[PDB]
Amino acid sequence: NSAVGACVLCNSQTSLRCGACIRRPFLCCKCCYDHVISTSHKLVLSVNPYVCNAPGCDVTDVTQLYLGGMSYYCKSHKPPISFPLCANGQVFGLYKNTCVGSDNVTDFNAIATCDWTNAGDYILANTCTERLKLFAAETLKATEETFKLSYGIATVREVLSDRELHLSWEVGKPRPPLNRNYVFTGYRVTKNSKVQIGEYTFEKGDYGDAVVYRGTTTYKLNVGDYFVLTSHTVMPLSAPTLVPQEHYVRITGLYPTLNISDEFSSNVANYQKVGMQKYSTLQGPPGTGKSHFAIGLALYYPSARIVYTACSHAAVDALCEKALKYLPIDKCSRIIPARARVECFDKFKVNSTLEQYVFCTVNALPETTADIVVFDEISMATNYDLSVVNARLRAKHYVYIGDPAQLPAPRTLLTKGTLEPEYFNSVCRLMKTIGPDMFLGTCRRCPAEIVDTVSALVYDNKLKAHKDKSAQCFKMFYKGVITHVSSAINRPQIGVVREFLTRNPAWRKAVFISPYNSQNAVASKILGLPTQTVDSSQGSEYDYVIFTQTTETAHSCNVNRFNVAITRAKIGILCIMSDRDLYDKLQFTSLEIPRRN
Ligand SMILES: [Zn+2]
Ligand SMILES: [Zn+2]
Ligand SMILES: [Zn+2]
Repeated sequence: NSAVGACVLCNSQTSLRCGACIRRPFLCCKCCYDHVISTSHKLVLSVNPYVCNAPGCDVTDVTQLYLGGMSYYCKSHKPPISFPLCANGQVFGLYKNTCVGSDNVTDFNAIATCDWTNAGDYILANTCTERLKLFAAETLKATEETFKLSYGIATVREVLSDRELHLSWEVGKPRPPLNRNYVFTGYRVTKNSKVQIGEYTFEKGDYGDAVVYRGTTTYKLNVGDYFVLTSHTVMPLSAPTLVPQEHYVRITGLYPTLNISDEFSSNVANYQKVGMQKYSTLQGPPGTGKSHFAIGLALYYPSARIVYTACSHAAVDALCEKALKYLPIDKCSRIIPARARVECFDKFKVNSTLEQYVFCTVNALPETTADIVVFDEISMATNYDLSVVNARLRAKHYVYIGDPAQLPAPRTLLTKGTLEPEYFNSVCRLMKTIGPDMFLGTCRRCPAEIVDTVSALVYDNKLKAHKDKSAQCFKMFYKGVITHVSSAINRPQIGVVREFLTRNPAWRKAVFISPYNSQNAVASKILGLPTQTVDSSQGSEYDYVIFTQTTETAHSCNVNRFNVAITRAKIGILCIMSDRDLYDKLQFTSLEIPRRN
């Protein structure tokens, strides 16, 4: 009843699961054998483990065990009448006589035994058959979940502030990178028990081993308080990543209108398609149409129950903005997870229920029907989210907004090789193979200065611009030195901004971005500027911004990282590189060394 199920691979009823595999998949008699015989996975589960029942034995390898009446024995402890649990390309279990088997085992083995530390592992997880994607997605996430248990605890050494801390890390264990992708639960001890105190994110500070912190319950901290990286249980998947597509000749689901604010006249042509299809992809480019577009489908389809989602709390909220304008605040909810990451977002009280517009993160989603579902920044999503979305909302249609030339989901575990955009999730693969459905562009926040920079052979092709070159070009080609925190510093690279364009008067209200963390710091030391990194630079509008590369290391020179640094400006940009072959695509004017003071 817990022990019987569909083969993950051929679908045949079975009473065998793999126990080596963390997600304990069901495997029928044939696929189980194809799986165990050539991998290191030798533990098979039924209602009991396939192991030697002889007291004192430690044989667990299904390929050396025999059926002993109704238990299992090694060669040694085997009864005289007894046959092997492996025989003739099958493991013993129920429904031998029925089971279909599969030519999908090469990937299933590969997915089940890899370790997720290699770009390769993620390509298999997106190029595989749809069912295996659910298997991989799950496998990957439970793997990231349990890997958190490898890291040290942090203890509060000193409460400097409202905002700052001193942590001591537990000795002998690695300490996790400090950033918003890592979320610790806080703890305090009485003199008799241990009591939770909220969740916390941490960031490096300027001077000293001082760290910034945000928290969920404003409870003021002690010395002795401590933080653990909490590993959560991972639920099984079920819905596909993408449903299978349906093309229509009419407009199904709900009833469009003839009363669109005439500002949306230009998007009528795409709202077209959302009627014609089961799901539709929309690229994309920053600034923006995307934030606007998502709204014009409500007005175009004024009776449509619509559910708006993303992974990021930020983006889900940013879409109540641009949506409490155009849309009636009354008939629309907007809801909350287990704990607000920092300070979040809610609606009317006493609750139950929801209808017309719901705004929610993939995690906090409920079981609901919609007519349309909008998934906001899918380039940030993973096939685990895709599955979950699809499994919690029965939609008639799915629009997926995003642009694959911007930033991807963090892969904790991924420390070797690099992901191309196509391998982010199921949808990004489409947008980078059969092209994005309905492109848009339009660019209403950036000067054609850089609009047609990123247009060139730098991941976009044909984008165009509204504003014109009302800015200033830039180029530079010497290479400073580095002091390789673990992150590297290039202060002689920032040394050439210091006293050459400083000459510019009121045009001094600028932001500083740069690739890494430690050369991101030396902006509050010398020069003095309000600095924000690339990972912060999303949706927020800026004027004067400057850019300092490094050695390359194409992690600084990742072309998607770089697109979402330069598209974050209105007035003026200037760039100082390393290059030596990168200027063949950035279209500006070169400048030199002895004319900068
Ligand atoms: Zn099978
Ligand atoms: Zn296995
Ligand atoms: Zn034995």
